[PDB]
Amino acid sequence: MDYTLTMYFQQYWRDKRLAYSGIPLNLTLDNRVADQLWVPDTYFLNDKKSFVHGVTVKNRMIRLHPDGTVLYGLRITTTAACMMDLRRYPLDEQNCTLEIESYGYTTDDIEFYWRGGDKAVTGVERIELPQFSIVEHRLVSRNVVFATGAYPRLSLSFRLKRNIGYFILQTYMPSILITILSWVSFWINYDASAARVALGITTVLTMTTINTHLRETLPKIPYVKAIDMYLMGCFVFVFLALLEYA
Amino acid sequence: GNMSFVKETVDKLLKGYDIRLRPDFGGPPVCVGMNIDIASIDMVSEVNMDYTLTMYFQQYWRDKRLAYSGIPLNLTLDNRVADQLWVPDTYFLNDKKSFVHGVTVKNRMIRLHPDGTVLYGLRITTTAACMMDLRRYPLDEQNCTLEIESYGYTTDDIEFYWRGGDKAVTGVERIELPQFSIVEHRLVSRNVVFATGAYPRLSLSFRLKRNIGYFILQTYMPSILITILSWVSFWINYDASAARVALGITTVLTMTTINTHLRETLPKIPYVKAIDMYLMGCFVFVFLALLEYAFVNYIFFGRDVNAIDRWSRIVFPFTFSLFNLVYWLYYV
Amino acid sequence: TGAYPRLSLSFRLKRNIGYFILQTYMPSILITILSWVSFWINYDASAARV
Amino acid sequence: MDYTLTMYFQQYWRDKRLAYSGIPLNLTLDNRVADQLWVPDTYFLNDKK
Amino acid sequence: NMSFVKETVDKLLKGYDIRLRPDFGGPPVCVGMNIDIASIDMVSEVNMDYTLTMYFQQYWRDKRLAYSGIPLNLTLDNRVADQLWVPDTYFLNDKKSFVHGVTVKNRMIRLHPDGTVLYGLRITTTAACMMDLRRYPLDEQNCTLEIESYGYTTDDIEFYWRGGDKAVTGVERIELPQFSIVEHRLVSRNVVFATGAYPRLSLSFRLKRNIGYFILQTYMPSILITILSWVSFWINYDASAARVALGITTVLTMTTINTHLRETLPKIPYVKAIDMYLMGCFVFVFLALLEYA
Amino acid sequence: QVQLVESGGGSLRLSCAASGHTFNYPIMGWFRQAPGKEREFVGAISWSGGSTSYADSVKDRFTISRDNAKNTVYLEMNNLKPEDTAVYYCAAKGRYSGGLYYPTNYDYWGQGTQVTV
Amino acid sequence: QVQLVESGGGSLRLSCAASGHTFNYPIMGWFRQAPGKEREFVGAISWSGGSTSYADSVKDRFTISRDNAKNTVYLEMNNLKPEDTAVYYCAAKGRYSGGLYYPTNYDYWGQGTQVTV
Amino acid sequence: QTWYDRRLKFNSTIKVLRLNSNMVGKIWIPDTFFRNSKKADAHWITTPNRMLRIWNDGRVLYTLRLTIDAECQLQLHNFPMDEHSCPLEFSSYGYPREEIVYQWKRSSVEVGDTRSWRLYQFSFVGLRNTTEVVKTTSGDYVVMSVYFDLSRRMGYFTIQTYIPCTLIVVLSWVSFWINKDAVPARTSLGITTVLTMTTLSTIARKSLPKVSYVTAMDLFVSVCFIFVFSALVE
Ligand SMILES: *[C@@H]1O[C@H](CO)[C@@H](O[C@@H]2O[C@H](CO)[C@@H](O[C@@H]3O[C@H](CO[C@H]4O[C@H](CO[C@H]5O[C@H](CO)[C@@H](O)[C@H](O)[C@@H]5O)[C@@H](O)[C@H](O[C@H]5O[C@H](CO)[C@@H](O)[C@H](O)[C@@H]5O)[C@@H]4O)[C@@H](O)[C@H](O[C@H]4O[C@H](CO)[C@@H](O)[C@H](O)[C@@H]4O)[C@@H]3O)[C@H](O)[C@H]2NC(C)=O)[C@H](O)[C@H]1NC(C)=O
Ligand SMILES: *[C@@H]1O[C@H](CO)[C@@H](O[C@@H]2O[C@H](CO)[C@@H](O[C@@H]3O[C@H](CO[C@H]4O[C@H](CO)[C@@H](O)[C@H](O[C@H]5O[C@H](CO)[C@@H](O)[C@H](O)[C@@H]5O)[C@@H]4O)[C@@H](O)[C@H](O[C@H]4O[C@H](CO)[C@@H](O)[C@H](O)[C@@H]4O)[C@@H]3O)[C@H](O)[C@H]2NC(C)=O)[C@H](O)[C@H]1NC(C)=O
Ligand SMILES: *[C@@H]1O[C@H](CO)[C@@H](O[C@@H]2O[C@H](CO)[C@@H](O[C@@H]3O[C@H](CO[C@H]4O[C@H](CO)[C@@H](O)[C@H](O)[C@@H]4O)[C@@H](O)[C@H](O[C@H]4O[C@H](CO)[C@@H](O)[C@H](O)[C@@H]4O)[C@@H]3O)[C@H](O)[C@H]2NC(C)=O)[C@H](O)[C@H]1NC(C)=O
Ligand SMILES: CCCCCCCC/C=C/CCCCCCCC(=O)O[C@H](COC(=O)CCCCCCCCCCCCCCC)COP(=O)(O)OC[C@@H](O)CO
Ligand SMILES: *[C@@H]1O[C@H](CO)[C@@H](O[C@@H]2O[C@H](CO)[C@@H](O[C@@H]3O[C@H](CO)[C@@H](O)[C@H](O)[C@@H]3O)[C@H](O)[C@H]2NC(C)=O)[C@H](O)[C@H]1NC(C)=O
Ligand SMILES: *[C@@H]1O[C@H](CO)[C@@H](O[C@@H]2O[C@H](CO)[C@@H](O[C@@H]3O[C@H](CO)[C@@H](O)[C@H](O)[C@@H]3O)[C@H](O)[C@H]2NC(C)=O)[C@H](O)[C@H]1NC(C)=O
Ligand SMILES: *[C@@H]1O[C@H](CO)[C@@H](O[C@@H]2O[C@H](CO)[C@@H](O[C@@H]3O[C@H](CO)[C@@H](O)[C@H](O)[C@@H]3O)[C@H](O)[C@H]2NC(C)=O)[C@H](O)[C@H]1NC(C)=O
Ligand SMILES: *[C@@H]1O[C@H](CO)[C@@H](O[C@@H]2O[C@H](CO)[C@@H](O[C@@H]3O[C@H](CO)[C@@H](O)[C@H](O)[C@@H]3O)[C@H](O)[C@H]2NC(C)=O)[C@H](O)[C@H]1NC(C)=O
Ligand SMILES: *[C@@H]1O[C@H](CO)[C@@H](O)[C@H](O)[C@H]1NC(C)=O
Ligand SMILES: CCCCCC
Repeated sequence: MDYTLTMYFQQYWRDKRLAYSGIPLNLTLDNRVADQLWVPDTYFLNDKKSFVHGVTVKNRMIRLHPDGTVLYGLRITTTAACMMDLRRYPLDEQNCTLEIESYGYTTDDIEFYWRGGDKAVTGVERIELPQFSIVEHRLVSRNVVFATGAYPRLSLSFRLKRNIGYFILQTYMPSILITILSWVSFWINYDASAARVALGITTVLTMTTINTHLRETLPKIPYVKAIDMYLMGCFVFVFLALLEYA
Repeated sequence: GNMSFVKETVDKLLKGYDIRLRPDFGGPPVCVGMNIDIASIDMVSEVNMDYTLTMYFQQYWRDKRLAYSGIPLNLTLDNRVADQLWVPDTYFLNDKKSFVHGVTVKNRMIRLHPDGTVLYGLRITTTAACMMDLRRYPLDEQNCTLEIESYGYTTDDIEFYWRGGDKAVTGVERIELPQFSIVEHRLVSRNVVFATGAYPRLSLSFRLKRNIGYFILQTYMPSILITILSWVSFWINYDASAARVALGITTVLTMTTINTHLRETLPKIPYVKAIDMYLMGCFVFVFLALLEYAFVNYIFFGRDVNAIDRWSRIVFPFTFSLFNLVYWLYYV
Repeated sequence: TGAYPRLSLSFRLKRNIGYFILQTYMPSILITILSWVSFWINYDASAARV
Repeated sequence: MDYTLTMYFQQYWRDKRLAYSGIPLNLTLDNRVADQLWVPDTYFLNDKK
Repeated sequence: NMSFVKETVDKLLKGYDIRLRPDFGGPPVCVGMNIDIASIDMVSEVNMDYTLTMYFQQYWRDKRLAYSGIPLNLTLDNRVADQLWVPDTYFLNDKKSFVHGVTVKNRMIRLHPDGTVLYGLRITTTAACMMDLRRYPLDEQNCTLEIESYGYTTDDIEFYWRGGDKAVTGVERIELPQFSIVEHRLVSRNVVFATGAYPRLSLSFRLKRNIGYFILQTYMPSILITILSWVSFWINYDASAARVALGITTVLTMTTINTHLRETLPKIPYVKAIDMYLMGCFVFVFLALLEYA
Repeated sequence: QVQLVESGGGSLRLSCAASGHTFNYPIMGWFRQAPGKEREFVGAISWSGGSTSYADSVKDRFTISRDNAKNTVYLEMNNLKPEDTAVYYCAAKGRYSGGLYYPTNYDYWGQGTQVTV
Repeated sequence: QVQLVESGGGSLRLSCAASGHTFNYPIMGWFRQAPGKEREFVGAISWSGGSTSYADSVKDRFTISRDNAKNTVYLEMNNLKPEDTAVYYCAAKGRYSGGLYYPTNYDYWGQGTQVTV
Repeated sequence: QTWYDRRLKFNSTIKVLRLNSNMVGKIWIPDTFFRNSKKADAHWITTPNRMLRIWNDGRVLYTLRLTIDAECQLQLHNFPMDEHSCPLEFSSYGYPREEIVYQWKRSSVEVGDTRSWRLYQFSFVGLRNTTEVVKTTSGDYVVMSVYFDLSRRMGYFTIQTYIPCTLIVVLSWVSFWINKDAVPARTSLGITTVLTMTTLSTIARKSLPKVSYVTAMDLFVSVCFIFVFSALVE
């Protein structure tokens, strides 16, 4: 129930203490200077495990500007939880979000916004992954509330539509062709009990094995799903085919 | 808020601060209140017999050394200040591997108050051991626990309590376990006696009830279907030797395959489960079907077939229904 | 390099047998019953007993 | 061919350099003080991790 | 006297430049090396590498750490290694490696009156081994560990095996389930480039694979399925169902145990001895079924 | 996007039925509001329904249950009191909102069925 | 919760029968209280394997065994002495309690069987 | 990486100085990082596997040993007869093109004995280096790329999928020489062959990611399944 994601995460904030004059160019300092500066305590709420890359050095950016603006950049690979509604699986459409929040500071101290408006997040259109397609992405800004106080939040959400091409050529079509082959028992003569019963039991065993190969990569969920219903229907069809000769 | 007076105040809070000494060293014990905000329970593994838990862990105590006058508002300092302060040596007794999240920074909160009060928050993911009783599996109900304790200090030096009592732990409704549902949760506080002394302890307990729908869809239904497929052999005429033995051999092979697939995904416990009892019942039922055909074949040619066949047909569904009814009433 | 001090803590572990009784022995015995039930089946049933 | 073991490992020794008068009770110091003290180089011979 | 030693150690460590090797302008420093093999606890053909735990000892001589009068060798806390110069030895063919760190960093520094420094580490390293699985499971692999200097030429450092052939010990301690150490060898070379000549040491093992497990795993069931194919001939020509079912069941079984084979092996590009045997027995059962047909 | 419709309004049993993307809003919650004062938390129920939370002043008097499939939440109210007269709302909350007791964390609201006793 | 009843009070064989949630309280222990003297630890038995621990006084004279079928613990007494005249209790301990010799770590207690021989 | 730093000029008869790892953290070094690296590591035993040399003119050479897991998107349409050109990109993280520029030294990418490499499923054909400028939010950066050409080897899939498919298809053809009256035998042959084709299809396709298009092996297995099904319906 998780998605891994690599990203360049950039934050901009004005700081009067770091304002300089007389130098007409923006200063790109060594990344370790971030240890000597205040940086926001941003974190990802739905994170399960993440890190900042560290080869050849810590993939970190610090850039000052004459007015006082500080640009702080990181390269982060993060695994984020994404609860999935596998009821219409594999014809399902999932909504996976990344929630960004300040750990320590309330809205009285810190405020978040998407720089660049709706074009804040880039590179989504260039993403390609086999099992899914990114239909849409959205950016939201909120102020959540806890007992301690009110905190800013940003949310980057994606909608993923599963590509139904793998299951057509692994699950649906083998089960279908097994069903038509099970129908062959009707055309065979009635007195050939061995052949007809053999065909029936083999088709039923085939359906059970194809059911068993499924649901291993899937979670341990209680409710039934579309592919389960299809396989149960095909199983009922072959079972009735055997009961017909019985 | 000229921002230099704040720096002076925070500086003279430090500069005479010994992190090696607890508040009121030699005095009465420090009372540390604790509260938890559960974010999620990601996993509950029967093979590893543990569960993964993510939480916000807030400790709350008083240090007179960190008392300041003047500034009438609470100081929300940077998390790095936690390196220059004494914090309780709290730890989770039954944890197997745990860490504090560290992106973009160390997810830590330090909040000072003018009367020396300190609020210290962490974001912790921890795997915790939870011994499970699988005797009534999958109709089982497990008790898992998180045990918080002071590693170094005894009750003479530190004391733990829940802030807000039963309201200390929140976020229990946030848990979304597909296989389980949290029936109840409890908070306990006690003192545990060791050779070195008596130590404080807090315990957060959960009761998890397992959902049966997946095992109905996975285990029971194929077993019942294969048993019915075994019953189908009785309607076939006695002379069809190949047809009637084929059903028996495939039924028993499928039942054994189900047994292996079912038992190769759980710990190697030495006792029998409920699922094992049901599975062996179904196995002996298909076994009796095959032996019924064999006995008929022995009786007729090679030694009434119609009478015994009809008796088997009327009695096998009845006996299996009675067995299922007895089993399900026993385990529910 | 020299002589060094050592401590040793040893445990003797005895394995439980119920799981292997339910996993290996009983399936083998039952399939052996499947093997012997061929005898009560009669001759000319080549497709069956084979 | 291994087993995982969790334990509390306690070591007792004497260092005359760490003898103090005055304070007539045990000093339960913070865990970070150990970096400023000599400790035995104890290790587990047959450990893999 | 005790205090004599106490300020003698501080006298030694004082004025010591960690940044410069012994005999900076002089001849190259000679570094002898010993390895005490604790165990080889894994040899994976899938990843094609083996994990090795060892005590790696390096002996050299530094004039700056010379003391006189004190008649015994001083064993110091391992943290002193942070202040002393040490060679930049590394393993060329390692993939992942670490120094064990419980209860403390398993490291040893020992000084001698003349100035000899003994430096010991406890290292677990996953070294890559190229395995020729052409005669598998009757193969015999040669797995090596290469020891190099990162940034010193032969004009600045020299490697040798301290004690010659007896430099490496503990080979008898190796106990692999499916392997047997037949022989080990030590080699010393100087890899020559236009930039310069660099030292090299190599510790090689020949590992012979045990055959009984594979005799009980693949060959025995294959012969048994072949006999199942054979017994078809005693069955009647009239019994079409029995003969055809027996033959095709043997064929399916041979394919299935073929599938179970290579389950935990790399997807190699060439045929093996086991593959030759399995295809041969498949051919035998196939001609049995075709003969009945 | 979920639309919530309430009903109801001895013992009184209110019911709130949702329609839409209910999976993205696992938490459902009953709130109460009387004239002259802001809406206040009454109770909350999760997606599975096994975990429930109640306000301090409604312990053991009101009870919440969740009927899935039907996609409804029921609030049964025993031993009513004069202060219980108010408009009752049902609202849905997202997976990552935080804080059951604060109405600002709830995105979608009900109609506000009146109750008078 | 667990209910303990001990009976069968020089070859005494005391027997403590346990009922209830025995899984949550694996370790079982026998304690002794002499007339007008502090409770003292006699012995302790583990869960599912009967790993046993003893006091120094009663080593190689008293033995403890576990049944795990009737859910009973048997304390067999040999080489009796006049000082072994006391009330004997059986008590259960949680998984994470720490220490075998301390009565306060034990949650549930038996009534106590008197022994005068 | 080699670069000139006039601040490190030193005048002496010594023409080069080797600095320990302590001063690697005391001077300026580039912040070079690998753009397409999912996970990269530096080696640490016995000492940190790195080197830093400084010349009297001011030149600085900084060498590092790295293990990098670089992503390579694969167009697996002609699988198992597919060639790929997998990249390895790197650039400065912080400094734009106006501040740092990378150049390929003459004879930059050395490759040792290719026989010692850990590849066993693919074969290394060649490599090619390129340089370019990439525009991002923070500025324009010089990106340096090394492409490695790889070609998959056919032995495993030829042994394990193609030959079994052909032999089971021949098993299917064996049914035609059986008598017409042997109904159970021929029915068993056909049904068993289609089960074998399904099993072969599954175990052939489980050696790939879950891509949503057909491959050469899938096509071959489909045609074999069509042949055996045609025999059965015949
Ligand atoms: C994938 O799943 C996720 C999760 O389910 C799903 O996320 C939801 O997406 C919708 C958008 O499609 C989000 O809803 C939007 O929220 C906007 C923010 O509203 C809140 O904040 C308002 C404060 O205004 C300021 O907000 C920020 C700073 O904090 C900044 O933009 C500005 O400074 C701004 O001034 C606040 O007013 C608002 O108030 C709520 O409560 C009041 C009553 O108290 C009520 O009157 C409001 O209507 C509202 O309910 C709220 O707290 C919001 O602006 C936006 O508004 C839409 O509608 C208005 C008209 O009503 C339009 O003018 C506007 O353009 C928007 O269309 C909208 O409500 C929702 O929050 C997400 N879910 C969660 C849990 O966060 C994704 O969409 C899913 N799909 C994909 C593929 O992404
Ligand atoms: C999950 O599974 C775990 C496994 O055990 C369950 O754990 C147990 O939960 C129960 C709660 O139902 C815990 O019992 C509570 O324990 C506290 C501890 O208080 C202690 O401190 C007191 C001083 O403050 C001290 O006096 C106590 O000692 C008295 O009692 C003992 C035993 O009777 C006696 O020997 C002493 O001499 C003292 O007389 C003790 O050291 C206790 O205070 C609680 O008391 C409440 O309940 C009692 C009985 O109704 C009542 O009389 C009290 O007034 C009070 O209302 C209560 O007993 C138990 O400790 C937990 N087990 C462990 C090992 O910690 C957990 O409940 C399960 N959870 C779920 C959700 O399923
Ligand atoms: C596992 O696989 C590896 C790789 O094949 C084997 O490694 C080779 O092992 C042999 C020894 O068995 C090595 O050969 C020996 O190298 C010595 C070093 O030579 C130095 O001097 C020569 C001459 O100037 C230089 O070319 C060389 O670079 C070195 O500087 C030689 O001294 C040995 O000489 C042999 O012949 C003379 C007489 O001519 C004899 O006196 C010697 O005793 C000896 O027999 C010899 O040539 C070879 O270098 C290794 N190759 C590599 C790549 O390291 C492992 O042996 C093998 N392991 C096992 C256990 O099988
Ligand atoms: C002599 C006989 C000659 C016969 C030769 C037959 C020739 C066989 C080729 C057919 C067409 C191939 C090209 C077109 C189909 C394949 C390409 C494809 O992607 O099709 C998908 C669905 O259909 C598909 O998966 C595949 C559809 C075509 C399947 C045709 C089956 C062939 C016979 C099967 C045998 C049964 C046994 C096989 C199983 C063991 C589309 O969905 P989707 O939006 O997610 O993608 C969007 C994107 O972003 C991700 O792919
Ligand atoms: C130092 O850094 C700052 C911040 O990036 C640089 O300022 C930015 O420069 C760009 C390019 O000149 C500006 O973009 C252009 O602005 C106009 C007017 O708004 C707009 O119409 C164009 O489409 C384009 O966006 C950008 O506005 C400007 N930033 C701000 C806040 O004004 C600056 O050039 C850098 N200076 C040096 C010497 O490196
Ligand atoms: C600084 O931190 C302190 C400590 O958290 C804050 O005081 C806490 O503030 C809240 C809000 O005013 C107090 O709650 C109030 O309690 C009364 C009585 O129960 C209740 O009627 C109110 O509705 C409200 O909930 C809380 O008691 C107080 N904590 C104490 C006194 O220990 C303080 O507000 C923060 N800010 C400043 C500027 O000090
Ligand atoms: C500071 O720590 C030391 C180390 O634990 C404490 O010392 C030890 O004190 C206890 C009790 O005073 C001694 O217990 C003894 O019990 C046995 C068995 O009943 C009895 O036979 C002895 O006669 C004695 O009473 C223990 O032997 C002793 N061990 C030492 C000193 O090595 C000390 O009490 C602590 N200081 C304070 C102020 O608490
Ligand atoms: C301090 O360090 C020195 C140097 O390692 C230790 O002495 C070395 O000690 C060994 C063992 O006594 C000596 O070995 C013997 O070698 C002779 C000559 O080969 C041989 O005939 C004997 O049978 C025995 O094997 C070795 O010569 C000696 N020197 C060197 C350079 O290794 C010494 O034991 C350590 N401790 C003290 C207190 O000095
Ligand atoms: C703020 O306080 C500092 C304390 O040192 C003082 O030096 C400074 O003048 C003050 N400035 C203002 C504006 O109050
Ligand atoms: C699950 C129901 C299947 C019905 C097929 C006719």
